[PDB]
Amino acid sequence: SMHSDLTFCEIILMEMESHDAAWPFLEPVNPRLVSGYRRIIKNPMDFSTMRHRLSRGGYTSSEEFAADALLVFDNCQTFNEDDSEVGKAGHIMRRFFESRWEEFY
Ligand SMILES: C/N=C(/NC)NC1CCN(c2cc(OC)cc(OC)c2)CC1
Ligand SMILES: CCc1ccc2[nH]c(-c3cnnn3C)nc2c1
Repeated sequence: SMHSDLTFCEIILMEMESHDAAWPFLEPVNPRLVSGYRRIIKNPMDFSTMRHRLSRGGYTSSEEFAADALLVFDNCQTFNEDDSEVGKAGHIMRRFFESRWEEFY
């Protein structure tokens, strides 16, 4: 399970999931709702996958956790236009994440 040294990451993820702009990213991109996603995006990532990986010991370090957070945002900018609703949400969430992370790094 998660080492207590990563509790600060657990909190950041909780706060991201609560954010207004988090809705596109809470669960894996859903083929019932979005077509052609995995055709373009080789390594999907989302906050529920991160939450399970973190809580069950699948991140050894904060760097691995942060890499998955950035993957959420990098995938979003690969798939979505910047002026789309989901594209805008990804930019908001990247800023929010980086602001929280910078309190530690
Ligand atoms: C600004 N905050 C939120 N949520 C907290 N916005 C969302 C965004 C749009 N929306 C939505 C979008 C869909 O796309 C296929 C399908 C769908 O089926 C239920 C719902 C739900 C509301
Ligand atoms: C209402 C749930 C929902 C609907 C449509 C979505 N689209 C995306 C997304 C993420 N990254 N790219 N897209 C297009 N998440 C979504 C969540």
